[PDB]
Amino acid sequence: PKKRASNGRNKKGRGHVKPVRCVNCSRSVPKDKAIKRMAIRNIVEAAAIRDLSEASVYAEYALPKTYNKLHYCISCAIHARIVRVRSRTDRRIRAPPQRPRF
Amino acid sequence: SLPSTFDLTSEDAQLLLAARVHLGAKNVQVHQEPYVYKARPDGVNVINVGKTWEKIVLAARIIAAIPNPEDVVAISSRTYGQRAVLKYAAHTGATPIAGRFTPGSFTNYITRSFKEPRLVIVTDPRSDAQAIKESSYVNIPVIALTDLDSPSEYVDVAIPCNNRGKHSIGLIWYLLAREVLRLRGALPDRTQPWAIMPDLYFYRNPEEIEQQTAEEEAV
Amino acid sequence: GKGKPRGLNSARKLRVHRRNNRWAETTYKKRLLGTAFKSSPFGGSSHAKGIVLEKIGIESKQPNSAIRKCVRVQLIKNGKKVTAFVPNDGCLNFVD
Amino acid sequence: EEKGWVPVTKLGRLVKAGKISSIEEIFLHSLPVKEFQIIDQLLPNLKDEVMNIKPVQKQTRAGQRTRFKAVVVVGDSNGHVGLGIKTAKEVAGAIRAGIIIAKLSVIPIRRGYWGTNLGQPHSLATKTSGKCGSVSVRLIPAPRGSGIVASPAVKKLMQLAGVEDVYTSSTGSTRTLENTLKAAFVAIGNTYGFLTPNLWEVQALTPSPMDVYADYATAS
Amino acid sequence: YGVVRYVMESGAKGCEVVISGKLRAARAKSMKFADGFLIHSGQPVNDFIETATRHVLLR
Amino acid sequence: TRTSVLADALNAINNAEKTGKRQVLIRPSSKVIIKFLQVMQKHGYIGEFEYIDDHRSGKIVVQLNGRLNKCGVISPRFNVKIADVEKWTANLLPARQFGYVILTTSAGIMDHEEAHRKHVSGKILGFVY
Amino acid sequence: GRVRTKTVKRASKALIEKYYPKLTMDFQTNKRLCDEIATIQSKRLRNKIAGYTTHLMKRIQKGPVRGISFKLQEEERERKDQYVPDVSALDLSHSNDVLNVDTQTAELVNSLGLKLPLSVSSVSAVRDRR
Amino acid sequence: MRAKWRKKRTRRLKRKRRKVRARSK
Amino acid sequence: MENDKGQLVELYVPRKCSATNRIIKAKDHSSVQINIAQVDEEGRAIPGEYVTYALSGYIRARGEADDSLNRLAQQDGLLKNVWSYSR
RNA sequence: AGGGGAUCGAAGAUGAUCAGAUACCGUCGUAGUCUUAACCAUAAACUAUGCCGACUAGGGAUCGGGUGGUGUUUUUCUUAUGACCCACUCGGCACCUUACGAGAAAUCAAAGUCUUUGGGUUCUGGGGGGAGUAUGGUCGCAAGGCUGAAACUUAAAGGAAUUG
RNA sequence: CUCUAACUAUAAAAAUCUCUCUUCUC
Ligand SMILES: [Mg+2]
Ligand SMILES: [Mg+2]
Ligand SMILES: [Mg+2]
Ligand SMILES: [Mg+2]
Ligand SMILES: [Mg+2]
Ligand SMILES: [Mg+2]
Ligand SMILES: [Mg+2]
Ligand SMILES: [Mg+2]
Ligand SMILES: [Mg+2]
Ligand SMILES: [Mg+2]
Ligand SMILES: [Mg+2]
Ligand SMILES: [Mg+2]
Ligand SMILES: [Mg+2]
Ligand SMILES: [Mg+2]
Ligand SMILES: [Mg+2]
Ligand SMILES: [Mg+2]
Ligand SMILES: [Zn+2]
Repeated sequence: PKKRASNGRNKKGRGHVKPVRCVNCSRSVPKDKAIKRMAIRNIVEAAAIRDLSEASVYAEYALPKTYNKLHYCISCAIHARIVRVRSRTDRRIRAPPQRPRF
Repeated sequence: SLPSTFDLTSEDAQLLLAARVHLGAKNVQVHQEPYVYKARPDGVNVINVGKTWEKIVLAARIIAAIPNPEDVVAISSRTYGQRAVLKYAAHTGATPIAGRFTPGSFTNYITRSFKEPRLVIVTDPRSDAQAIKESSYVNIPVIALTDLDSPSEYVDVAIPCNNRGKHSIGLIWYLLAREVLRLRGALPDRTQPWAIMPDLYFYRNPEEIEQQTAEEEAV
Repeated sequence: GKGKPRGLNSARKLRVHRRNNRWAETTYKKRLLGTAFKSSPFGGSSHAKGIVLEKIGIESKQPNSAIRKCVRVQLIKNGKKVTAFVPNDGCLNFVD
Repeated sequence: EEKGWVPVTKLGRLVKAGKISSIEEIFLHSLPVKEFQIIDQLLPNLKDEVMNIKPVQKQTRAGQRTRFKAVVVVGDSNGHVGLGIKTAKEVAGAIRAGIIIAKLSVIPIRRGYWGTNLGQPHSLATKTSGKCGSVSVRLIPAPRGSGIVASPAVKKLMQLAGVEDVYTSSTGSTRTLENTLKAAFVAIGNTYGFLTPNLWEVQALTPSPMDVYADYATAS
Repeated sequence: YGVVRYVMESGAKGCEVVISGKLRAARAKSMKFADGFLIHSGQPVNDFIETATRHVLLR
Repeated sequence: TRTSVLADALNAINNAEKTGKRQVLIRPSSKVIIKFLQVMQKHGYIGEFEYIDDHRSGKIVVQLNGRLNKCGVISPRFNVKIADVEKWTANLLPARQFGYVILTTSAGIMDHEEAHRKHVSGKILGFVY
Repeated sequence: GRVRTKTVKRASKALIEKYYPKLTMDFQTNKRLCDEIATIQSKRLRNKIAGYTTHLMKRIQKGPVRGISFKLQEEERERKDQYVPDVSALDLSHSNDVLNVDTQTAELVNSLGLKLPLSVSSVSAVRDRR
Repeated sequence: MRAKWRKKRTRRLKRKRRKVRARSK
Repeated sequence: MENDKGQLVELYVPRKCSATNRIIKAKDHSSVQINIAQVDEEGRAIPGEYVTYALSGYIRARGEADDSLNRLAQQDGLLKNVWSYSR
């Protein structure tokens, strides 16, 4: 039976979209079904912020960030903890998991 | 029909305006309510206060027709209109239900809180949906203080007013109790303002009750 | 409204649609193809005589463990050979 | 036998005081009945018949925990029926609670005439129908003395109703007795849900019995 | 059930009966009848609830 | 494409009755709809309707009073011999004591009882009860 | 793993709600009170009951807590509830006997056939971006 | 079995039968 | 409904919804019957004398119970211009 | 068939894992992938929901267009645009709530207006397997496509959901 | 009754299983 009225794809009116490859397993998966996670992080983590600050010319050098949109597979997404199985009445909710920190 | 003594007296309309009953309905609207009038450019629809007062007097007429006082049961789950309900049940011989309304309080006959009334008054349909469903299951009228955004399912005569301010709910309960008492005849004539005060039905935060006690115990 | 036409002048397609659908049944298909006369051991025949060729017993299925006493008979009307069942308890010896 | 029946409902209190005389007052104002003793008081001669006892099992880690579903039909053969369906551990308790529910769920029916009216109504008033699960039951009026043309369970339901002549037609998996009896119950209770030309004039809305006699309730 | 009814009629705060054996069937089975509440742990099991075991011979 | 306009009218009536309303707006408003609603008025299953001239096939506003429970067209207007009238009444109407198979005769659009009184029969239009 | 199951908690709650004036802060005095005013069968349960009663008494002394209630606390709540300010919070006692309304509710007052002291002010229909 | 592989085995049987017929056509 | 002698044989004539003219089922456990007290000259609710409106469960579930009661009370001279017949 | 020939990669070549591994992991790797002509006509070609038409219920948003605002920033002194804001409307992919309707239910705002059965119309199915097989046509260079049974066998196969 | 900030980062191997199923009626 229909486990998902949206069929998971989130297409509803296109017929075909261009597939994208998985970052981990390189699975040719449609760009809308594939789970996209925007990893924006610090090029140097808090483990070395003090060290870099002390040992860098250009006082108050604003260190750069690194941005990458990761196109996960879906088997990979289940396995790499990116996305989790949910209750059948909980699958309804599409809002992200409530702002991890404020 | 009703004698012209039951028209919107100037002081009562002044009180209704002061408590900001009209000022806020919603930035949205549901077509179950043609109680709206002149949607304000601030996107906050105005409520026709005359219609609200007509609804109030109609609800008072419905309540006064009940032969035995304590089959009028008044519900309030949300904080803003808790105290007022209690105060209402103090003056009119009604039965209050404040805070949590235990489910099965109308259908289940084995609960020690099982009340079988002939009328239910609800401070907000969206918050007291459980009371409304319970009234549905046992053929009970629901006089709900509906706003221009609250749902009107299983809701009989609906006083249109505000639900996002304590002033509006407190004064609405005041007017309802006052007109019920006038209809019954305990209050002799319906012109004197019934000296007790609208602020008696207003909400009281525990923080401000502590502050008031501290100001009272300073001397 | 429904799949079938409804107009007052649509008798033709209704009739031919029913006539094409009737082949979906098994009884109607057997009756019209007349497979009973051509293929079955008897052509529309309730009974038929035959000659006993040999005297066999056939094992039953899983849930039932026994050997039912049968008999191979060649039909005389056309020459086909079919196995048949000797019904009752001590009737196998009766038929030689 | 031993029966006190302290009334816990205002309707029960009024009935015990003897203030409601006929069950028509209960049915008219759509009053909610929660005490089976009210129905016992109003209809002294409610016969029954256990339509079916069905073993229903739940698969737990240890064995199969089995209960019994009783399908009881209660009525007086004079235009009053009720259909209780209960599940319980012991079969006798299942039947007791089933008749108990059936008495709680009594309902009135509108017997009519197939053709011209000569004596008391012998059949239903109009065609009616109900549907529970996939079972849809269609009750159709029949001429006088035509019997009850229905399956044995539905036939017993009509006999408990008082309908003497009626045609029936059932579609679906009418095998399942609870679904068939529930569909027939829906139809026969829908018989009073059909507006008919002889039922067009408006009435005066006589005040509710618990409004005029509210004082005798509310045990003080 | 008559025994349980009589016992609870006597003023007991709970009765229970286990009938185990070949109840109208070749396979063994145990029927449990109870009413009230029966405790099971602590000498309340000795102070209040009293038990009795018997064998009955049938054909 | 609107094929049977009377079907649309009666479907709108049924939808606006089941929801409990007291009015319907039927758009195309032919003769046959007018005669159908006039018969319903004569027998009371309808209230006080109204024709709104458009110069464009007109429209109709129908007032109800909840007395009706179902209209409905027999979309293929079957030729109904005077012998088959009882057959249609049995198959369509819920009881013999009431209900009316509205059918179109050479003497106009009439309820089945009136047609049987004139001893004339024609094609069948619909049914009301 | 000391959690003080149903019996001790309910018994201590009833003890407080029926005997608050007699209860004290001290464990031993409340233990003797538990002996005299309640028939606890054993003595370990008596000690647990007195201990939780003392804990609940200390919590009450710190302030008002949910669940339990008694005559003194309910009377104080009712007295605080009966508070009504002699000064008026309505009828334009503030803002120099002037209420601020926009045009629309002013037309409401006008069309109602009533003459109230108003003060028109546009509501600047431009909405905040939030 | 999957319908896919039953179909493929049928196709291979048709392969053998087609080459046999072609050799003897 | 009526026997040829003219004696009633119906068990009871059911009430009908005062807003939609639809009958009220015996087990329609959502329908309500509102009572509105008559008012004399000085605003004293005369006891035991009132006007009753039977609202069906259907309109209540739909969400039009209050609107129907508004119109019905306006028709019988209870509320002044609370309901406009033209939306 | 002609052109190209980077990547990735049916076959193949191996190196591993294993009891076996000519499978999954790895490294190379033809045909193919990319194209100009000519074929092929099949996909879980799926919304597993035929098309046209009417009506039925509340809530927001979104895309294209159009109306009005004594609206806001825009700047070219003012204005005209544009871009927003508010209200409305038409059309589209959609979505949330609910049953007062429908369903065996999962669920559907259509899968509603269906035993209270008829708006027009096309195609398809009649238990499972044999079987989308054989045969006979027909299309194709080939692959294969379209059409498409029976003999016989079987009491089930299957759908949704509940507890383990 | 006014509000968009923090974060990473695991995939070795594991094939198969001979019984037998039993009534709910006050
Ligand atoms: Mg699955
Ligand atoms: Mg997804
Ligand atoms: Mg499209
Ligand atoms: Mg214990
Ligand atoms: Mg222990
Ligand atoms: Mg090439
Ligand atoms: Mg290889
Ligand atoms: Mg190898
Ligand atoms: Mg590889
Ligand atoms: Mg490579
Ligand atoms: Mg295909
Ligand atoms: Mg398909
Ligand atoms: Mg088949
Ligand atoms: Mg197949
Ligand atoms: Mg061929
Ligand atoms: Mg399944
Ligand atoms: Zn992947």
